Amino acid sequence: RLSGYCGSPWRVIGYHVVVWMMAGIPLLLFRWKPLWGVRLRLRPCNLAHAETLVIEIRDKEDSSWQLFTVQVQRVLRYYLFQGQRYIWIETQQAFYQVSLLDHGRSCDDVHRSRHGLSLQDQMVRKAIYGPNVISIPVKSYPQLLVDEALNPYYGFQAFSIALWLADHYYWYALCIFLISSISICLSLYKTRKQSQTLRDMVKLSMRVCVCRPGGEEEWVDSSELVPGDCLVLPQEGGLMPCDAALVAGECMVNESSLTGESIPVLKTALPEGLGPYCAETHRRHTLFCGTLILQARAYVGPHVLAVVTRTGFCTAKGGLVSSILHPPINFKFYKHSMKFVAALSVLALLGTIYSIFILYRNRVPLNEIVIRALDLVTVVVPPALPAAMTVCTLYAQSRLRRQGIFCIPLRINLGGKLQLVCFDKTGTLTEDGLDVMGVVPLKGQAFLPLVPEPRRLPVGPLLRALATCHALSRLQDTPVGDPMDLKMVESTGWVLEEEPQLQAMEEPPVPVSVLHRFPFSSALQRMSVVVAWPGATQPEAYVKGSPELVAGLCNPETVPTDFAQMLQSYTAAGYRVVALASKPLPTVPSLEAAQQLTRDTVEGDLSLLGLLVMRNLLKPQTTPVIQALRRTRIRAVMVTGDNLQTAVTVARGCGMVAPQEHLIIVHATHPERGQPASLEFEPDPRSRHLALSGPTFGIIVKHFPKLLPKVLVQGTVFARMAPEQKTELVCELQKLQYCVGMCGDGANDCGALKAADVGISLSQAEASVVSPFTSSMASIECVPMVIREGRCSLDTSFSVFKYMALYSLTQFISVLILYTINTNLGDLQFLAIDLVITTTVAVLMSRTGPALVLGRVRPPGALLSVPVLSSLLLQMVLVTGVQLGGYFLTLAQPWFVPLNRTVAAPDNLPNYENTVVFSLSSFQYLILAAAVSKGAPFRRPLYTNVPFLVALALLSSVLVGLVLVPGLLQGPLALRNITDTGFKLLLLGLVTLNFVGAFMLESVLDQCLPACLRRLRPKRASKKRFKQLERELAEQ
Ligand SMILES: Nc1ncnc2c1ncn2[C@@H]1O[C@H](COP(=O)(O)OP(=O)(O)OP(=O)(O)O)[C@@H](O)[C@H]1O
Ligand SMILES: [Mg+2]
Repeated sequence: RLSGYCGSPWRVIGYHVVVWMMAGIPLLLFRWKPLWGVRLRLRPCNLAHAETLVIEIRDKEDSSWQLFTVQVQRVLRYYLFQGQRYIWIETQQAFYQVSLLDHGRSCDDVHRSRHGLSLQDQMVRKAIYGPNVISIPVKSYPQLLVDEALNPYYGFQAFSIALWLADHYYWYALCIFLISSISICLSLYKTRKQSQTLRDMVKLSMRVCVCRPGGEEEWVDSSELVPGDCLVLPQEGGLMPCDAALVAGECMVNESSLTGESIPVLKTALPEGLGPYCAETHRRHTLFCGTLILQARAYVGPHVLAVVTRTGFCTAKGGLVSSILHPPINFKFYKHSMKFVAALSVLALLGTIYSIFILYRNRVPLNEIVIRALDLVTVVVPPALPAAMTVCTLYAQSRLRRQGIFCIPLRINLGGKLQLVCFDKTGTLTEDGLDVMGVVPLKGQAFLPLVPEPRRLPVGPLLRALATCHALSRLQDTPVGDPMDLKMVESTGWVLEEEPQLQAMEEPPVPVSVLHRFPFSSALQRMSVVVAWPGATQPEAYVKGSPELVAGLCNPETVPTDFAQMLQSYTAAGYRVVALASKPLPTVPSLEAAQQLTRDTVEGDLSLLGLLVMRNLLKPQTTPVIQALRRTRIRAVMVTGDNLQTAVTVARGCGMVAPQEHLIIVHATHPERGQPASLEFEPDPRSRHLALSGPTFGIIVKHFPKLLPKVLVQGTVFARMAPEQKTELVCELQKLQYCVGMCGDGANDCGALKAADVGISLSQAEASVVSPFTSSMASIECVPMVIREGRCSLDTSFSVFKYMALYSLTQFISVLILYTINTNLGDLQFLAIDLVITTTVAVLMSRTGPALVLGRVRPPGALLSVPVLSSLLLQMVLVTGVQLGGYFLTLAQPWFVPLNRTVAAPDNLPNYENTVVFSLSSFQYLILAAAVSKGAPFRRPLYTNVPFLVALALLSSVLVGLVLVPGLLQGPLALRNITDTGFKLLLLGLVTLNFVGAFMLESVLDQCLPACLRRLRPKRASKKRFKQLERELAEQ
C-alpha cells in the first residue's frame, strides 16, 4: 500500500479543550468524513521532524488512520502501523520501515562471518527490532464491550428505552434492554472466540542456546532473540523460534504449518561469498518460523549453526498472520440494501404522518400527541436484528466444522456463487501413492531402448543412480521422504544405512556413499547428487528430472532420435514417467565442484540413462464429483505441471473434455512465435476445448494480449505450469470478472490459493494460516459442500431480511389500526410479542441446513428484485385485509363500546378492540415465519430442524388455548372475555383462512410466473457480470 504521511503535536492547552468539552455530540457525525474532525480539536500544522500525532495522506490508499509517535533510550523516534515498525533516521530525515540490512543490501560474505553478534549493550538491537514475538492483543470485558456498545443502533435503542420509561411502559423497556444485552453478548462472544482461535496459531515461548563472541555460550529465552544473533539448534529438537539462515550443517524440516505440505524438506548450508542474499535464494538454505525440525547433522565441528535474520511480525508467518487479521475486500459487496431501506422508510413516514393526522381528530392533549406519534417511529425499527444475524454465521461455521471443513468468516457466502474451479492432478484428483512399472534401459546399444523391465538384477550406473538419486532419511527406524523416492528405492531393494555420512546397504559391486546432494525446488524440474564408492577412479554425478527437460540437458548424440515417440507412448497411456542422467565428472572437477557448491557445473553435459514408468490411478470419488459439478454449468479447469499427455489422459478419465479438443504449441521460430493449432484426435470448431503448455501460456500472454481473453474462456487443461504461473493464471482469470476457487495440495500452489477467491487445502489437519479454508478429508468432494453451504447461507440471510421486514411492518400496521380508534396495546402485550414470539422464532430460523444436491438456478442477487418486494406487498395486503375483516366482524355482536374521549389512555385496555387485534396479530407473527422460511432448491424442508417446529407448535398451541375462552391468564393481563362462542368456528376459521391463503400465495409467487412476466420483452438485467458473459456468445 502506498500513502504519504503528516503529523504535528497536540494543540497547546487552551480553548480547544473547553470547546470539545461540549463538542462531543459530533462524534457520530465525524464517523463519516473523519479527516475534518481530526483537523479540528487535535491537529495543528507543524514541521515534519517533531510530530507526535501522525496521520496518513493518500498516494493510492482511500482510507485514513492516525498514529502515535514514541521515543525510547539518539532517542529513536518510532511508530508502529499494522504491526510494522518505523524508525526515524537522521541521514534521510524521514521515517523508514524496519528492513535495513536486508532485502539484497548485504552479501553472503559478511553474512557468513556474522558470528556471535557481540557482547554489547542491549539497547541498540533490542529497541530497534523489539521483542521477538507475534503479539496478538487481548482485551478485558469492559475494554472489549465499549467497542460495539457505542454503535448508533444501540444508542437509538437506549433512546427508545428512555422514551417508553417516560410513558410508564416499564415491561417493554425491560424487554428491549434484555434483547440489546443478548445481542451484545452474542457479538462479544463471536469476537472473543475469533480472537482466541487466531491467538492459538501463534507459537508459545521457549528458550534456546545462543552463542557469544569468543567461547562463551548462553541459554537465553526466545523473547530476547534479535536479527544477527547466532543460535545452535537444540538436540535436533522441535519448533524454530524465528527465521534464520543455515550457515553450517544440514538438516530437514516439516513445513506443513507454513506451506501446507507435510512432506519433509531438505535444507543445506548457505554458500559463501556468492553475492547478495534474499529469501528466494535462501529458500533451500533457510529455516522459517513455526516449522518442526526432524533431523539435524553436524557437517563439521560440534555445532550446527544458524543466524537469525527476521524476528516478530517480519518473519514469514508474520506477514500471513497480518494478512489474516487486518483485512482487504471481496469486491462482491452487498451495498444494495440502501434503496430497499429507503422504500421501507417512505412507507413508515407516510404511516406516521397518517397517525399524527388522525390522532389530532381525537382532540388528544398537545403533549400526549407527540409522544404517541414518536412511538410509531420507535417501533418501526425492529429489535433483535443484530442477534438474528450474528448467529447465522455461527451456525454456518459450526455446521462446516461438523463436516470436517475448518473455515477461518466472510467467505462463507462468497463460496456459494462459484462459477469456475481449478484442480491439481496429483494428490487432489488422483491417488498420492505411486506404483512403479519398471525402468527403460538406455545406457547403450545404439541408444535403442531395452524394453521396460521391473528388475533389480543388473549392476551398473543406472542401478546405483536409482538407488542413490533421492533425499531419503531415517526417522526412528523407518525411512521418510517423497513417496516417489520411497517407491523407487523399494523397487531396487537397496536399504538406506543408518564426510558423506550416508550410504546404501546392498553391495553387489560394493556399498555406495553419497558425497554431495542438491535438493529439489518446483522452479526447476530436476535434482542432482554426487556419488562415490571405494575403488572408483573418480566420483560420478547423477540427476533426475522431467524427461523433456533433461533430454535437452545432455549430449545431443546420446539422446535417441525417436525419444519423442518413446516418451509419448507411455505418457499417452496415462503413465507418469521420468528420466535419469549421469556425468563422468573427472577427478579435479569432481572435487572442486563439491567444495565450491556450484550447482550449474554438475548439471551440464550429462548422458541419458533411462526412464522410470509409474502408475497413478484416479481416486474413486474424483469422477462423480466432477460430473456433478460440471452438470450444473460450473467450469472445471486442470492446472498441472505434469506432462501434457498425462494431464489430458487424466482429464479424459475424470470426465472432463467430452467433446472435441485441440492443442496450442510453441512450435514457431519466428521472433513473434506465431502459435499453430492442432487437432488432438479446415473449419474452426466452436465446441473445441483448448489445452496449453507452460511456455505456450507464458508467451501467448506476452506477445498476443488480444488473443488471450478468448483462450482462457476455452482453456481446460494447463500443463507444465510453473508455480509462479499458477498465480498468474488465477489472477488473469479474475480479470474476466470470474469468481475462481482453487483446491490444492502441494506447497507449489500456496500462492495460487491466496489469489483465488476461496482456497481449500486437502492434506492439512488444522485451521492454519496458509489458506482460508482447510479440509480434513483428502478428497475433492468438499467443494460441493462449500458451494451448497454458501448458497444456503445466502438464502437464509435473504429469508431473515424478508421475515424481519414483514414483522416490523405488521407491528406498525397493528399499532396504527389501534391508533385509528382510541387505544394502544398494553406494555405486557408488547413484551410478549417482541421478546417471545418474534425473537425465539427469528433466532431458530437459520438452523436448517443446505440441500443434498446442487441446482442449476443460482441464489438471488439483490433485495430490489421485483419478486421480493411484490411478495412483501402482497403478504401485507393479505395481513391488513385479514385484520380489518376480523375487526369489522366484531361490530355485529352486542359488544358495548370503548370509552372514547372519556379516558383515552392506556388504562381502559380491558376492551374488545385490543383483544381481537392482538389475537389475530399473534397468529400472523407465526404464520409469516413459516411462509418465508420455507425452502427447497437451497434449503432442507422446514420440518428438518426439530427445535423450530417444536417452538412453532408450542407457541401456536398456547395462543389457541388463550383464544378458546379460558378463565385464566386472559383477564388479569389486559384482555376482555366474550361469552359468545365465536372463537372456534369463526375467529380460528379466519386464522386458518389467512394461513392457507398466505401459503397458497407464497407457492404461486415461488413458481416461475412472476419471473416469466419480467422476461418480456427483453431478459437482460442490470448486473454487470452479464456484460462479460455475453462476450462468450461472440467468442463462440
Ligand atoms: N525427485 C523429483 N523431485 C522433484 N520433481 C520431480 C522429481 N522427479 C520428477 N520430477 C518432476 O517434477 C516435474 C514437475 O514438478 P512439480 O513439483 O510441479 O510436479 P508435480 O508436483 O508432480 O505436479 P503436480 O502437483 O501437478 O503433480 C514433474 O515432471 C515430475 O516428473
Ligand atoms: Mg499435488
